[PDB]
Amino acid sequence: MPRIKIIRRALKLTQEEFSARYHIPLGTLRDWEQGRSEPDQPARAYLKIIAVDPEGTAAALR
Amino acid sequence: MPRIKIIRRALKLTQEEFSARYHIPLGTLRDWEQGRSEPDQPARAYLKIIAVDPEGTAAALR
Amino acid sequence: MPRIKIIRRALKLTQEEFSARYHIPLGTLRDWEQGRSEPDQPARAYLKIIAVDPEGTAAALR
Amino acid sequence: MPRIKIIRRALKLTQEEFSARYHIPLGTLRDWEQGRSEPDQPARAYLKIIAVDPEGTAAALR
Repeated sequence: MPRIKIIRRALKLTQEEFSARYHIPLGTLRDWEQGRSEPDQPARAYLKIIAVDPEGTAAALR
Repeated sequence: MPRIKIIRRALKLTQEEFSARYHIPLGTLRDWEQGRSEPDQPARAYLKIIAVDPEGTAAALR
Repeated sequence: MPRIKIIRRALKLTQEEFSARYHIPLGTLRDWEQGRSEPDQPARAYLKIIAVDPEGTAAALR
Repeated sequence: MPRIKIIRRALKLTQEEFSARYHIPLGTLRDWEQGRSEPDQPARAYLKIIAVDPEGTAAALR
């Protein structure tokens, strides 16, 4: 399974919640989770930061 | 000036250095800095995290 | 309304059909149609070609 | 070599010319040609249309 889907489920967030908390448009989140497309390089780097620090990342965006 | 260019200069990094440290392909970094295109939503969110924590972000990617 | 939604409805295609015919991942099509994100420069150019020649474009991709 | 670089050289266009004619930001064109990143799905579809009809495509954008 795609890394974003692993990370989101491990944080116990719905797609809607993860989309709003981390500023990833919901359709593209769904594309990534379904294998319809893949995150580009800055997005992969961003997903790694979310994984390392989900709370710090979420707080920085608020 | 574009936010990425502000952030990079404030960190005293060349385009090459910033590109490698933060996993943003060099041509697209240059496009953003020159106003030839603009970062999408996940990229803007990512740039905000870099700005809030440049060292933590860089370390997480290593 | 977003240009892609105009074009798709004018061609009488569902989101699924338009996505498969024109190789635009379905989630991002939905993001564009709902105003959750906007097509980047190559995508806007591509949408203009689809609009000018929907059949020629579709045939070229097959 | 990347498809975009093949297509551009076969059309005898410089990077600048190809960028302006086909509305692909110059830095990202350079990233694609150098293997620093790869075109997403709508961009690949678009490049195929350019390849099939370079003149029709260019004219449609004017």
